[PDB]
Amino acid sequence: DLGKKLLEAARAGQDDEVRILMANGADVNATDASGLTPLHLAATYGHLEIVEVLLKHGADVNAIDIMGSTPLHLAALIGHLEIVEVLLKHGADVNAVDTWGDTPLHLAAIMGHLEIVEVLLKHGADVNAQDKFGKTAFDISIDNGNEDLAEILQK
Amino acid sequence: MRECISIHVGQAGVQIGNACWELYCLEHGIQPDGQMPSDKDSFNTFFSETGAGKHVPRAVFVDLEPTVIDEVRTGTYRQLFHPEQLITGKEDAANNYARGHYTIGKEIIDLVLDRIRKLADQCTGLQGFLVFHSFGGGTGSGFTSLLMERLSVDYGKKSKLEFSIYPAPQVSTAVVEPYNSILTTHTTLEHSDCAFMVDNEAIYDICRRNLDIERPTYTNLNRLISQIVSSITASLRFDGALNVDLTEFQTNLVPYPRIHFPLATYAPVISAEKAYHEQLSVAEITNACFEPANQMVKCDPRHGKYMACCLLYRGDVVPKDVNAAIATIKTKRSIQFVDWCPTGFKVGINYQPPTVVPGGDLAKVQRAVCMLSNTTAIAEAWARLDHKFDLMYAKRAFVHWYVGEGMEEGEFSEAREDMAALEKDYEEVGV
Amino acid sequence: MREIVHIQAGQCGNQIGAKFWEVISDEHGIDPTGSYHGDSDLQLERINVYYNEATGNKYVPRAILVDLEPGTMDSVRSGPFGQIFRPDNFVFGQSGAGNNWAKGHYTEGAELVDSVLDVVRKESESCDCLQGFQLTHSLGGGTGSGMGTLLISKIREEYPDRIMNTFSVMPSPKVSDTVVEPYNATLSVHQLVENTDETYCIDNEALYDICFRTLKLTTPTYGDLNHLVSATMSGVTTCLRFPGQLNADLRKLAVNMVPFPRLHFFMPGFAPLTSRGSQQYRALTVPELTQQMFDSKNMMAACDPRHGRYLTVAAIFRGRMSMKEVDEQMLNVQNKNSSYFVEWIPNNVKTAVCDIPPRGLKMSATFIGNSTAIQELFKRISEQFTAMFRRKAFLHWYTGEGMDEMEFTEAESNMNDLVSEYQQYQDATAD
Ligand SMILES: Nc1nc2c(ncn2[C@@H]2O[C@H](COP(=O)(O)OP(=O)(O)OP(=O)(O)O)[C@@H](O)[C@H]2O)c(=O)[nH]1
Ligand SMILES: Nc1nc2c(ncn2[C@@H]2O[C@H](COP(=O)(O)OP(=O)(O)O)[C@@H](O)[C@H]2O)c(=O)[nH]1
Ligand SMILES: [Mg+2]
Repeated sequence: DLGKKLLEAARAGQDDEVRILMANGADVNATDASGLTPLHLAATYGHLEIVEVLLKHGADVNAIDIMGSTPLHLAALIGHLEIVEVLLKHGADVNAVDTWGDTPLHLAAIMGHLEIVEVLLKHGADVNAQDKFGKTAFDISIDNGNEDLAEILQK
Repeated sequence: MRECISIHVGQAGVQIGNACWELYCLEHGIQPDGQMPSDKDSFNTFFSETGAGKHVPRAVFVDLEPTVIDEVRTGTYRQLFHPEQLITGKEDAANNYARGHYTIGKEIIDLVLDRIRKLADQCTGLQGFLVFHSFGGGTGSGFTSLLMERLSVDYGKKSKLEFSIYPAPQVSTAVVEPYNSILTTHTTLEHSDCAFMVDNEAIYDICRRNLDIERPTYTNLNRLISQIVSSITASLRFDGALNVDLTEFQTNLVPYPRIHFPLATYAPVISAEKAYHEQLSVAEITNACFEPANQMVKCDPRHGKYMACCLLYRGDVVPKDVNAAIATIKTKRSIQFVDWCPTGFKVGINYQPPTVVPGGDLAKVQRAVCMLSNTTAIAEAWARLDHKFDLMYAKRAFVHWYVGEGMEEGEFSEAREDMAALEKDYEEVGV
Repeated sequence: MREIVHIQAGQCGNQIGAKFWEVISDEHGIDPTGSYHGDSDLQLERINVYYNEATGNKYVPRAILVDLEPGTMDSVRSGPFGQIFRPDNFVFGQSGAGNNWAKGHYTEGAELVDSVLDVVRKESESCDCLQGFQLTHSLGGGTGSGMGTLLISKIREEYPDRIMNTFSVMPSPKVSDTVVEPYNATLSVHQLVENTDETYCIDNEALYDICFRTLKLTTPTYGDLNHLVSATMSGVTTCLRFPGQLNADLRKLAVNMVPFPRLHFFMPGFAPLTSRGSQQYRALTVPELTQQMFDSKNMMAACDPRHGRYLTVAAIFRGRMSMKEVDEQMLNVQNKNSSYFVEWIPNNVKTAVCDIPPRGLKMSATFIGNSTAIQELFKRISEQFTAMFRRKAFLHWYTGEGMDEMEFTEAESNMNDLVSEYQQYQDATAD
């Protein structure tokens, strides 16, 4: 089964194995037990070159795992600015909501990724999107006392 | 003789002890090396005599850390005290009653008692003990209540008198002082025959108002206290007719064992900068004893009823002038005695004026008076403490420090209920 | 109690720990070769608390330097005071912790921990009366957090009757955007609530915001952040290092500061705020110092005190100033801001004055507060921990070191329980 091998090369950042596996029929949109695809895992571990390759060979930029996490949610959470941009350029849904009601904007705001926050706003991120507890990225800013984030959100 | 042994526990007890013994020496004409030039004695109640002509205080100083006692060991009175009667541990009770009573205190209690026994064994007719301590500190509160328990077993028939420092926020060192104050009062109540509380707030105010000291320090407070304590013990150290032994203090001032907290009032307290003050008559200083501002404890005797009242004069006081002054007090003032006590005043006159320590804040005066009275107004002092206890104890604030040091939480409630019964004891007398 | 054993673990721990020694050594008059060069008797009176006295008249820090990364050994030896530390007291590993708390707590750090206890044991057995331990470390890395919490736990089992105190620096994405830090901090806080008596929360969020918004430093460095830390650490330890009677030792500080066992995370503050070699703060008075002390901008934890209530406060004034004026202003701030102090802990603010100010200042004020507003710090970390933990990101880095996933839910649950306790006491009334 080349799917499991493609998931591990994608997580491990092995560019060479990724290309070889795809050349032998490996399912680019394979999933692990939680529903994470090679793209979800390359986006999580910061493997930009693998993210780009998967996107040129059929990867679903908006795939969701069992928890509604998209690759953009994970790139936004972990803080990979470059991957966030590549995903937005390939049609990633900036306003995708996961099982906790979080959008990527929420996750970038909580983790303090201010540059990613600016990027997501510039691409249409909904500032009124509320999580499961009714909080927007702006409320997170007020509640945490993050003046830097508040200022960025006020534009 | 009829000897008295003074025990000084903790920083407060020790520092006040140092100030008293300094005064006693000046009053009896004893030098800091213990020698006394050829004079004749009643001072023997408080000082032993060595074969070399040295007069040694019948005193023990105990603390769980050595800092304060080391000052005593190196100070002006370094040769006065028996060196084996200055006892110290290495580590203190951290403002925690439980530590002074249960854990740290138990490491030195047998040593302290064997040292008290060495003093006791040099006495012909030991009357009892004078114990000086703070309510608020860990040693002052916890070790003293351990010591008083042990003394009751070893010296059952002997009298025990206390001089206790009641907390004031202006000079308090701990938030838990209300707790320590209540835990020591509960455990020492049955072991103490008579207790003179000194309210640091009262003394602080007398220093500010009467002595013009902007920010009084312990040095100031202690010199004023030592002057009041000397007036209370003078009867034991000199010939006289009122309060001539420890038993007489209970007879005269404690009608019922539990309500054994006399209020002391002292006048005149004049600043050393007013050397040429016009001397105050007997009438004026006797009147001054009924003014709340001159009391050692903050409370209002006009809101209470008197059970006993002693007036201890020192100086140029003609007995007829005292009688005339008391006469005016009975007629003019609204001083209410309980119905079951003879509505009278016991009077003692010692005809030497008070002594003032060089370095002190007080002026020399020709006559002074210390009034000791057992009034129900003193229950205001307990109520103030009980209220602070109740605020912290309702949320169990700081209790873990105590239970973690060998104490059962249940002991907070037993002590507090004993304090509720004490407040009622005063209510039932004075209504 | 006299001696404190100081431990510094990890990069942050050593960096801030090295600065601590450089700053207090200047205040105590110790040159970088350990010789005394001071012109005041107060500088040596309590020197034994942090320095061991060596062969010559040479003082040596009672410090243990620890890290799994050897590179930090070199950084510390290169400093001015790098040669003052005992060489036998540098305990270092081969491979670092990789910012993984599990490597510090369970694998690499557990191999080295025994080696460290041998140096602690040597230092502790040389002490006349060991007071306790002091640790400096970060909660966001691996060595300081994972190994430091391991060390704390192994020290508490050997020396259970001693005080364990930490200077724990909290992570912030503003200073280090390594996203596993909330995991490391949360796992550390769980250890800290159970095994320390006193922890000073030094929040990098607040250190960054002070440098950036107040000191107008466009690009704060760790040197700028550490300048604030060293000034705070000098302030909070003043009472332990100079003669005094309030909070003079770790245990008395703890009984006054900690009303409930788990609520022992203090929010320190300092005034005036200053940058490295600016000397801007000059015209600063007692009322200004007193108001600045209680301002949010002066707090070393990113918490607004006006969003909670103070359970206890210890304030330390340093310099030549009127004790009367300090009494007055401190009372004024409590009356003016009555709503920010819990009513059920009477006289919960304690004030100390030390005559010696810090280096480069004539007047200074340090604030040590136990405020329910500290829950804003924990809620911030909790939220970041939950964001990450929900998606299970990088959990394999921890479970791969034999760490059970339920140790994460237990830490999270404990931290959430801690936040709920602060709110319980913030809403509690006297009634
Ligand atoms: N009047 C007066 N009060 C004092 C003196 N020293 C301390 N106090 C008060 O006593 C209380 C503290 O008790 P301390 O005697 O200092 O403590 P301790 O008995 O040595 O007990 P630990 O230090 O806890 O072991 C506070 O209310 C202080 O204000 C003193 O010299 N005179
Ligand atoms: N204030 C301050 N924070 C530091 C310093 N060095 C590292 N940190 C913080 O410590 C955390 C990383 O911990 P670190 O000590 O480097 O890892 P360790 O060496 O494994 O304990 C991050 O939150 C850093 O921002 C320093 O000198 N000062
Ligand atoms: Mg003491």
